[PDB]
Amino acid sequence: NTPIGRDGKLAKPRQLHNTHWGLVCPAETPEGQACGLVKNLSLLSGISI
DNA sequence: CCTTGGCGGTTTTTTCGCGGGGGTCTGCGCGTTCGTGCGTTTTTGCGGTGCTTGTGCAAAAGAGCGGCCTCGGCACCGGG
Repeated sequence: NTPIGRDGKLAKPRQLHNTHWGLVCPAETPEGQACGLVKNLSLLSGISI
């Protein structure tokens, strides 16, 4: 989740960026208010410990 | 120093003695009944507590006020 909220929204945070390749799913995102702000990890991604 | 006990002599009189007479009352003994001890069983006044009680500690946009800027024009002051 990206905690940018609804107030002061902008299109740039919601967009699918080039650097998202391989780390988050390009297709899976909710509809409506949270579109683009909620992301799903790709199927081979990890988080450093 | 002056008096109030003491020591003596004498008289008073009842203490006390022996004797008597009487009756009271204390003690023995019998009969008993009721009074208290002894018992298993029980209570009121009180110690400790329950629970009822309550009071305390994030964009964008326009608008507005604000302070300041500038300026002109006036008025007090000057030259002459």
